[PDB]
Amino acid sequence: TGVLTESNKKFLPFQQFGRDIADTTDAVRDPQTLEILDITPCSFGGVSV
Amino acid sequence: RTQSYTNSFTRGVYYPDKVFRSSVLHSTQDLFLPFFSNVTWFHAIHNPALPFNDGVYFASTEKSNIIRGWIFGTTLDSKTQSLLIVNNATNVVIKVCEFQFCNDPFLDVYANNCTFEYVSQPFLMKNLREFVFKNIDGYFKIYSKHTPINLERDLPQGFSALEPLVDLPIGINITRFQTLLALHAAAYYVGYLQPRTFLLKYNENGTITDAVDCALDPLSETKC
Ligand SMILES: *[C@@H]1O[C@H](CO)[C@@H](O)[C@H](O)[C@H]1NC(C)=O
Ligand SMILES: *[C@@H]1O[C@H](CO)[C@@H](O)[C@H](O)[C@H]1NC(C)=O
Repeated sequence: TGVLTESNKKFLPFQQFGRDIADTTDAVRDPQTLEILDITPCSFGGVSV
Repeated sequence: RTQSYTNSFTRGVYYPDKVFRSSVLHSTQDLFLPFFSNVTWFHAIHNPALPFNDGVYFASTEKSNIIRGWIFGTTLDSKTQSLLIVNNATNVVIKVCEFQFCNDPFLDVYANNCTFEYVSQPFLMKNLREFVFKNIDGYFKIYSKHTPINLERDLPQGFSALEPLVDLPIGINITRFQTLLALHAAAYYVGYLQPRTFLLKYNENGTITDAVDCALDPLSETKC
């Protein structure tokens, strides 16, 4: 789950994903058309009363 | 052929995965070329074949369009397993040739089984130009991979990248290794890869800029 946006990262033509330190995907390439789109989970945080 | 000797000079670092990383000091464990290793400087004017011992790092500094392809195989004679790659400039075909086709192998210019007819694009691609190859067998799929370079010396000072090129999923028990010349003087380098742990340095681009061989000297072990 997450939001998607356009990417300024220049993927090499043989690359598909982009990985993070905790083995989660940072950016992915769309399989239909060749464009690079980012991966970022939706807004969350703690709630204090 | 003349068997000279040259050190590898921190050349042959390659991309181990199809994953974009940026500004991460990632440490991999793949079959790399060890730093400062005795590669060979075969001067081909004369001819038995070379071993394929867990991957062959191939380099050649020719510009006159001489180097063509290789005969990655096992026994290359007849009637045996004989699944030998007939790797060429553009026809990367896996024909069982039995005996040696194209007469004795020099690429003159001027039945059993009929399977695995793989055909692909032009495999390779103004004073000097050096071709760098890192053919590994690996797990079933043979990986063949090429990078360009600008300046040409006897494996000069510098770092390069890989840019993987093909991923042919065919080839069984390759132990012996050949090389095609162009005859109507080659001077190609051969290095042998070993399983070692590397520490690759990326940047803002997707580009391996530096690498550290984690078992060369104790300083590199401290760095890793
Ligand atoms: C590579 O092998 C040759 C074979 O004798 C040897 O002379 C040379 O010193 C070796 N290179 C090394 C150990 O770096
Ligand atoms: C990353 O690649 C772009 C595209 O050529 C280049 O302009 C930029 O300078 C590179 N970043 C470096 C070398 O730090």
